[PDB]
Amino acid sequence: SMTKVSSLGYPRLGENREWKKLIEAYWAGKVSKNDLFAGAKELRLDFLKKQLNAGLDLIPVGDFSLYDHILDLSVQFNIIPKRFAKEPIDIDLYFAIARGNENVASSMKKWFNTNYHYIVPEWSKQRPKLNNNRLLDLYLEAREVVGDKAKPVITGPITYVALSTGVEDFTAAVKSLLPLYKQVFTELVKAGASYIQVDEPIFVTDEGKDYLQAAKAVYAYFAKEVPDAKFIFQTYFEGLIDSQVLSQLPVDAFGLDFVYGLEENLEAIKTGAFKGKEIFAGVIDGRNIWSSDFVKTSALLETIEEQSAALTIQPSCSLLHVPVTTKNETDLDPVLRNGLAFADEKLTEVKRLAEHLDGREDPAYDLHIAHFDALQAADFRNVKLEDLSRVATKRPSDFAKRRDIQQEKLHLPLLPTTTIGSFPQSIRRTRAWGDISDAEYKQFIQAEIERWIRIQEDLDLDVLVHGEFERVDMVEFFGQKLAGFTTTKFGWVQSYGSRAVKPPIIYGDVQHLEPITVEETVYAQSLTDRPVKGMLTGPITITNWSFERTDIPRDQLFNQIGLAIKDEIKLLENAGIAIIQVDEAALREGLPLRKSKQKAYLDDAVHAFHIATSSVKDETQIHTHMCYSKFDEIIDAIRALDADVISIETSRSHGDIIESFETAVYPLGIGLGVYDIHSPRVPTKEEVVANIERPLRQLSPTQFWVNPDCGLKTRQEPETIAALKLVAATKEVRQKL
Ligand SMILES: [Zn+2]
Repeated sequence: SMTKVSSLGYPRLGENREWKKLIEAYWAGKVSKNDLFAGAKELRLDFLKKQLNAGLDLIPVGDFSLYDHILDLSVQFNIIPKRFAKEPIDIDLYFAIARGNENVASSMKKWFNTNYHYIVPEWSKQRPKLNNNRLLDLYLEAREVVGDKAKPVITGPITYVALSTGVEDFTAAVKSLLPLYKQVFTELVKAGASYIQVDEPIFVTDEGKDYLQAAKAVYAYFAKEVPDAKFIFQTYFEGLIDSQVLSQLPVDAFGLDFVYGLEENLEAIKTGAFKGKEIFAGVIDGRNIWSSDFVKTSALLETIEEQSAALTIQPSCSLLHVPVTTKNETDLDPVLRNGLAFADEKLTEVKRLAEHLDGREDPAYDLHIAHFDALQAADFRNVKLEDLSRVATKRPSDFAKRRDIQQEKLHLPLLPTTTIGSFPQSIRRTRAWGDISDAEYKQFIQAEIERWIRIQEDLDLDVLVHGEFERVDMVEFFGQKLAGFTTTKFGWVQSYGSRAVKPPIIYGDVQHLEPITVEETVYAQSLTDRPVKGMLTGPITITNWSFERTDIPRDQLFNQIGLAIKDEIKLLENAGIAIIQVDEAALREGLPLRKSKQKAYLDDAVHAFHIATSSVKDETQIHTHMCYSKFDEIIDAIRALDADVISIETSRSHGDIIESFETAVYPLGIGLGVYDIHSPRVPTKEEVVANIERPLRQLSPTQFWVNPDCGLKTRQEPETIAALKLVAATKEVRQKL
């Protein structure tokens, strides 16, 4: 009949990141409060109009923020860090919590498994109370533009509390918030609201299973206290846990993710559990950038419609997690661009899906399938790659046998010193080549490489790196020369505060075509007698940082990339580079939300790592760096990698992170990060030696390397040089044998 379409949220950035410019200009004291709010109002009415014109029946209002949607609630609900208690509650206090001012900023955490970061609330003695009418104002504003189509959105109490810190008693904290939400909801209804989106994504997670009863209590409360509201129990990022129980919640509608929770939610509904309820079906991928598979999606929608009292079509999650629009991506090949969909294009998609379901005829529907079909048939999605059956997935010799061979070639001292690869980048001004001969740019880079070689040689580091001055991003630097990769001109996505990323797109089969890092590495090696490490990026980081294809399985993509890394590695080795390092920084973000699904992921990663590194000679030393804190869960996978040396970050834990390696009696090489690289502070000589010796408690000294926690690209040069000089701390422990 008449199928509604909606959306959970929308980006704040604006087509050209004007949002970013506005607020960064405000912090710099370059924008008055008046222009700040007016600027933000312009953006909001703009976004509301786009969504209106797209045909949405329920338009999300409330998710727009000047920094973070969790921070919004903290300030609105009076959950203000103790240290900020005496400050007037206004926009300046708001940004002080987000950024610090006397007082440090609140901490941020990853928003579930996305690349977005929220601001962690800090609970204490102060009682919750409504400090403003943030959401009501936004609602009434929206009404003037879109009318009864305005749908207020907000993060629910249960998720909010679970995402917080300092909470002593979970249920008491939740309960204290109920009256606030009640008034908020009551006012909204009085102002004309009917449907209200209430985000409880905590109920797609393992931790969620602890809060099933709270959910029943909390939402029985709302149904009783605000009977006229049509609540949408909104979830996303995975399937609904304990669907059979949660489906009994006294709400008018459930928001289910059929993109990242397809199997679980599809079986949840096949049960007929939602037959008497309305389903908000998240059928459009809200955190990837591919035009929908219409045949697949529409078929799924029919199945959902038959198993519900009512259906509203929307994306799987807020459009916050994708770029704004493809309309100005003019560098793209038409067949690709026509098969791409960013936020704005998804609004159009959701509308067309609803009209097809209602039996309306639209030429755009089949045309969309035509463009989709053209993409799948593109030559770049049909590249003939290397036959994997002829690729080594294990090295000819075991760790033991390789260690001697490598030791006999390298003759490295006990507790060798080295760095993770990157040095401070002063030049970004030079990189303006704008226009400037490639020869000048290269001469410039090579000059800076030689300079840090001498530095390293004077610090007396045992294994040198070139500095990666030529690299602005550890992922895009590789995708630039790999087939199947592309970059966008304007595809920015907010990560935290005013910071945003422009992820590369993996649109076709990945294939190594030309040397990517060889020139710089070889040149560094030609300047010193000391071993120079090669630095590459692994499949985990590459796929996690990029927008990957969804038309092939994770493992297939991973293996493709592995082959590419193998090919690069072969070039490096042929050119005489004897120590090669594979960098992985996104394991924390790449690891699936559900524990039960994490092994298959790690398995895939381990295999792709073997594909990449098993074709080197036994004398070639393979290192891998992994940005990670907790190793207790994945130590099996790590041993499985069979890396000659894995460099880990221990400084923050004073080496206690070695624990998991101790219990597992890890036999392979380990690099000990003994200095926090994210702090401008220069560690003490005693602070470092103690950090090195802790891991020497049980495991043999012959297994360890000494190095900073991570790359030094973020740090300044002076503190870096001093911090590295450290080598003395290493030389000290070596002295006392
Ligand atoms: Zn790291």
